[PDB]
Amino acid sequence: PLNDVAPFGCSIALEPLRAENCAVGSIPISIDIPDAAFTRISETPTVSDLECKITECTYASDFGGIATVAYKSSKAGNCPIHSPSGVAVIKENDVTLAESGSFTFHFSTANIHPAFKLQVCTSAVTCKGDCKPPKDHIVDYPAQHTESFT
Amino acid sequence: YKTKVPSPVVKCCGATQCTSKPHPDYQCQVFTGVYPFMWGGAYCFCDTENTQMSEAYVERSEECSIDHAKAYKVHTGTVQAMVNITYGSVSWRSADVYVNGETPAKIGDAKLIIGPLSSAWSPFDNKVVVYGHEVYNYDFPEYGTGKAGSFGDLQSRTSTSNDLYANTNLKLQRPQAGIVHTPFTQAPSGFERWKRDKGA
Amino acid sequence: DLDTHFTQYKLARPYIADCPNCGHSRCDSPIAIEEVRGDAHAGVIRIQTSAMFGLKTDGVDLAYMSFMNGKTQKSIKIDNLHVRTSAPCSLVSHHGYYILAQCPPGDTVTVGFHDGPNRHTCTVAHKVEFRPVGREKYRHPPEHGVELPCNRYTHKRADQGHYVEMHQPGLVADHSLLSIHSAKVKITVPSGAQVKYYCKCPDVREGITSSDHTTTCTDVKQCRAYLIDNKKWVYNSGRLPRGEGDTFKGKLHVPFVPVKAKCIATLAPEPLVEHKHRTLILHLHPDHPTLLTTRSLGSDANPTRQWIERPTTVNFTVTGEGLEYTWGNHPPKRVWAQESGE
Amino acid sequence: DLDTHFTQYKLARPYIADCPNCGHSRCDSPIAIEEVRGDAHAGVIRIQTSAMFGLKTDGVDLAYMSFMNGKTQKSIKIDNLHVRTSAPCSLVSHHGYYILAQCPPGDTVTVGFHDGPNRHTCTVAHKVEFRPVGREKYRHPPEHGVELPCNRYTHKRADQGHYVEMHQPGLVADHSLLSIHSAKVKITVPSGAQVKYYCKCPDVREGITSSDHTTTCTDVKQCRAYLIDNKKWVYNSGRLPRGEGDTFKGKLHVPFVPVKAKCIATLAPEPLVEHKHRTLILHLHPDHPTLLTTRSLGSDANPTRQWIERPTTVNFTVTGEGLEYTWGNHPPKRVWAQESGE
Repeated sequence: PLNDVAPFGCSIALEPLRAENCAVGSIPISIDIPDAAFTRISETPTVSDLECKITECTYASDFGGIATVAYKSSKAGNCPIHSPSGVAVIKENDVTLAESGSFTFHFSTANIHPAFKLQVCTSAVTCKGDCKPPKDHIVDYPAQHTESFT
Repeated sequence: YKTKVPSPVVKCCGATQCTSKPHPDYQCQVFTGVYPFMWGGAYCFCDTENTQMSEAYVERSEECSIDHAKAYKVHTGTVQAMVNITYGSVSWRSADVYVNGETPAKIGDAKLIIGPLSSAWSPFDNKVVVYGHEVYNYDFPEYGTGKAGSFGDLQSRTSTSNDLYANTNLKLQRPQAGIVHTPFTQAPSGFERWKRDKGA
Repeated sequence: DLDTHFTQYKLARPYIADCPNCGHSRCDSPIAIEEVRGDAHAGVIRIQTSAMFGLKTDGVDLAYMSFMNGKTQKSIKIDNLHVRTSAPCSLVSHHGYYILAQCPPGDTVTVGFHDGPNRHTCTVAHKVEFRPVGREKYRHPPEHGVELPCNRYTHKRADQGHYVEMHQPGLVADHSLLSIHSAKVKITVPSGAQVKYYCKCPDVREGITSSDHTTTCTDVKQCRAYLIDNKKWVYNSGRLPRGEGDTFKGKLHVPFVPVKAKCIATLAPEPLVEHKHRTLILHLHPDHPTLLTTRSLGSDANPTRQWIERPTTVNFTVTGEGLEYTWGNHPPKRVWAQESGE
Repeated sequence: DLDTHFTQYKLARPYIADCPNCGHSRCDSPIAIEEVRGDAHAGVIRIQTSAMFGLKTDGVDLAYMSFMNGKTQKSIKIDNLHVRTSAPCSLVSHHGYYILAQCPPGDTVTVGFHDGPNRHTCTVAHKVEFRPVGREKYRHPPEHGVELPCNRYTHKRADQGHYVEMHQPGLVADHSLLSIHSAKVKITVPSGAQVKYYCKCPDVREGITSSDHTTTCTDVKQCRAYLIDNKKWVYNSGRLPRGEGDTFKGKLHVPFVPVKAKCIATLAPEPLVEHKHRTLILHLHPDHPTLLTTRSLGSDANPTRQWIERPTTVNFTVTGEGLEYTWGNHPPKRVWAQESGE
C-alpha cells in the first residue's frame, strides 16, 4: 500500500481520500494580523546593550542548544524572540524580562559553528559558538529541519 | 523461559500503583479503562476507574533443569587415555593414564610416561555452548547480557540459582474489551531457536 | 425475537440435493453443501445446507433441526451437529438454510449431524484459509493483540442487508409412490399433492390427481413418479431442478451478512532496536510470518517488503530526514537518523 | 497410590477463566487453557486447564471430572474428553489442573470435554511442532528405529521435581446473587461465604455478611456481586483476578515433569555406498528430511551439512586419512580412502 510505499512522507485514509502530512517543498504563506493584537513599540522594553552566548550547544534535532543572554532592558516585561536566520530553531517564542536580567532559551542547529542572529524584540545579536554531537538517535521527527552546507 | 504470570490485580474504582518487585525481568504495568467480564458479565461497577494491574516475571522452565543449553569458558586442561599394552610376554595391561610428561601409571607392571603432546589443538574453542550431547563451540554472548530472542535470553548461573538475567523484552499490553487476561508480548526464547536455527 | 423472519421459516422447506462425496460417494443429502464462503478472516465460514434448520416446521426454537427425510421434513433437535474441515470446526449460529461456524483452514469442508440412527453427513471441496487482517500471517486468531478492521459474519438473524432469490422447487422423484395395483403400476399422492404422471407406454399424460392407477404400462421403471409440491419454496440451488412453470415469489434475506467487525487480532513481538551510524540493525524474532516494510521519507521512497517468519537480523540505511518502520500490524515507528560519525 | 497429592486435590478447586475463542468467541470456560507446552519431542503436550479434574471434590478416582458450573464444582465422570489440534490428540494422563496428551503438530490447541447436555469446549493459539530427537526431521514417531535421549513428560503423578505457586482466588462475579427484594436489590450468599458488597449509591460499603438487602440502590446493574470464597486455593492464572488481601499459602507441585525418556525414535534408511577413487558416491534415498553431515578428519575439518528429504546422489572428496559419515541418527560411519588410482 501507498501508505507503505509512497514517497515524500504521506499517510492515507478511506475517508475523503486524503493523503495526510505529505512533507515536501515549501508553501508561500502570508497573514494579515489584527492590528489590535500588536503592541506599540514604546511599551515593550528595549533590550540592546546586551550579550548572547551559548553555554551547551547540542549539534542536534531536539532543542538541545541553549544560550544565556545578558539581557539589558529598559522597561521590564515580555520580549518576543526569533532567529531570522533559519540556522537556529528556538523553542521559546517569548521571554520574560526583569530590568536587565538574563534568561537562557533552548534551540537546535545544524552547523558546528552556529552564527545565527537573534532578534530579541528589535535587538539583533550573534549567538556565535560551537556545538556537540549527541548519542541517542531513535525516536520520531526533528525540530531542526535546517540542514545546509556546514 | 516460562512467563509464569502472577495473577493480575483488578481494583474496581481507582488506581493501584505497581512496584518493581525483584523477580527476574519483573515486568509490571498498571492499566485502567477496563470492565472485566468474569463469569457474571463485568463485576467492577465503575467504568473507567476500573483498574487492572498486570504483572509478569520470567522464570526457568521445568525443562531448564533437564533440557538446557550450557555455556562454558574453556581452557586447555589435560588429556587422558586407557592405554592397552599387551606387553611382551606380560600380554596385558589396560590402564588409564595422563599426558603430562612426568606422570607414571604403575598399573600392570610397567611404568610409563607419556607426552606432553605437541599438538595442542583443543578442538573446543575458548567459549562453548553445550546441549545434552551436541556441543557447540559458540561465542555465547555472556551471562547477564543476552539480547532477547538471541541465545541466552534467559541466563541462570545454574539450575538452582534463583537469580538470573532475563532479557526477553517482555512487554505487557492491556487486556482487551473489559475481559480478564494478561497480554504478555514476548520473544520466544533464544533457546527455542538454537534448537532449529542453530549451528552444527 | 426469533420470530421476525417467518419470511423464510414458514415459507421455505429443508431442501434436499446431491451431496458430492456423501461418506461413500454422491448421495442425496438434505444437508447438501453449496456456497462455501471461506472469504472472511475470523476463522469463520458461512455455509448453506440445503436443509433448513432453525425453528421447527411451525413456530419454535431456532436450536431445533428440520431436514428432509422422505418427501417429508423432520423438525427435531439439533443434538449432534458437526461442521468440520482439516479439524472439527466450531458452530457459531444457524438461521434458515444457513449456518455460520468457526473453522480452521482446510482443503475441503465436511459437514454433518447425527439423526441418531445414522451418521448421515455431507462433505464438499472448497479452498479455505484464514489470514487475519494485519501484516502478520498467522494461522489462527490469538487471545490478545491489537484490534483492527477485519471482515467477518454476524452472530445474529435480525438481518436484511441482502436477500437471495428463493422461489419454488421443481418436482422431485419418489418411486415409493409407484406401487403395483396387483397387475398395474399404482401411483399415490402425499396429501393431495400434485403428481405429474405418464409412462413410456400411452396412458394418462399430465397427472394432476389423487392416487391414480396406470392402465397401460406395468413396470415401475418406465413411469413418471413426480411431486409438484410447491406449498413451500426453496433455495435456488444449482442442484435443484427448475420448477418449469414460473418464477414464483419468495425473495428471502440472508442472515449472515459480512460485517466490519474489529476482530480480536494479531500482534507480532516487539523488535530489538540497535543503533548504528545512519543504520538500523534490527535483530528480529517473530511468532509468525510478518510482512515488514518501510518508507525512506525522501522523495526517493526506496521502500522494502519482506515477509519474515524466520528470525533475522536485518539492516536499513536510514537517511538524514527519517525512515519509518512497520513491525507487522504493530503501529508504524519512525526514526531520526542524523549523524553519528562525529 | 492415587492418594499422595492431597496437596492439590483437597485444597485446590477447578478454576474458571476466560477462554479466548470458546466455540463462538471469548466465553468463560472452566477448562480455559493456559500454559501450552509443545516443547517436548514425543508427540506430547502438557496442558493446564483452569479446571481441576482428577479425584472428585472429596477422595476417589483420578478418572473422574470436576469442573466449575456456577460458583460450584461438578465432580463427575470424564466420559468424553477431547484435546485436539490439527487432528484429534490422544490423552496421556491427567493430574490436578493438568493434562498430558499426545498430539500432532498444530498451529493451535483446541480442548474440550462433553458434559452431556453441551459440547462446552475451549480453544487457544499455540505454535506446536514435534521434531523427534535425531538428525531425521520426521513429523511423527515411528514403531521402530534406535532409542536415544529425548525430552518428554511422564505418565505419572508421584512427582515433586517442581512446584508452582497456587495461592487463593480473588473474588468472582455472580449476579445470580443480586435478586430483588420486591423493590430493592437483594444479595444472598452461597453457604455463608463472604460477599463483598455496595452499589454506586451509598449503602453497605464492605459486605462481609449473610444475605443482605440494599436500602439505597435498586438496579442490579450498579452493585458489587462478589464471592470471597477462599476455602480452596487456585492456580495463579493470568486470567485470575488477584486476591487483594495476601499471598496465602498453597505451594503445589507439578505432576508432568519433563524427564529424560529415551523415546522410541527415528531411523533413516541405510545408504547405498559406492566406491570411487578417494570419493564416495552415495546414491541416497531417505524417508524424511535427514540432516547428513561429515568431518574430514584432517586438521582441515571441511565439514558439510545438508538436510536431505529428496533422494540424491551426493559426493564426498575423502582424503587419505579418513572421513566419517552420519546418515541421520543412524550411527556414524567411517571410511579408509587410501589410493585407488594404481
